[PDB]
Amino acid sequence: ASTDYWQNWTDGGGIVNAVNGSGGNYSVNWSNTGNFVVGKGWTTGSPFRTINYNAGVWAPNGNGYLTLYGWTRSPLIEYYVVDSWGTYRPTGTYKGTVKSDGGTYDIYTTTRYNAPSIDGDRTTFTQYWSVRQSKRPTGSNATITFSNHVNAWKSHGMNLGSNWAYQVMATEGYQSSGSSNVTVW
Repeated sequence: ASTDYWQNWTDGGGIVNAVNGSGGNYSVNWSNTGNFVVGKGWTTGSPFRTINYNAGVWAPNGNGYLTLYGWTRSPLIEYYVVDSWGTYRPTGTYKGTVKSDGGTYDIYTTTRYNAPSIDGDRTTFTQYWSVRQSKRPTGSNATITFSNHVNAWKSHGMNLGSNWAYQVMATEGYQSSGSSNVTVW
């Protein structure tokens, strides 16, 4: 599928050189950062979307995530399907596991409180996570069948909102440097 959304946000720390390339492709080179999130995808997310990607380069030096990323409202939820990472594998309140797309993922929730979100500088919300149990191979075509995550989350009582914001295949980092190159469809 064609992508129609470009995500490029930083808290102002370090230097993030995020380039919105042709088609579904983008690249990121970053250094000495705070927190930042970059990615390509869709303006309106869906719990039925299959996200395809090929990360030709996935070279975090320190803490970075290669992850599906998006939000809902009603209620406000930030969510992740983390396929790979750098030195830090994200975890939180442990819920259970789900199998999808040849991997096994642990399911977590975490709470942000007086934190920045799509709703403002100081807001409260839950984050929903699927985090692969081992770093996914990169450089070949990969699929995230998002519905399998949505359904597993629902079984553990984690309900997404009915108002869908953007939905992207993202590079996130925190206090790190690195590079990535990812094509999304």
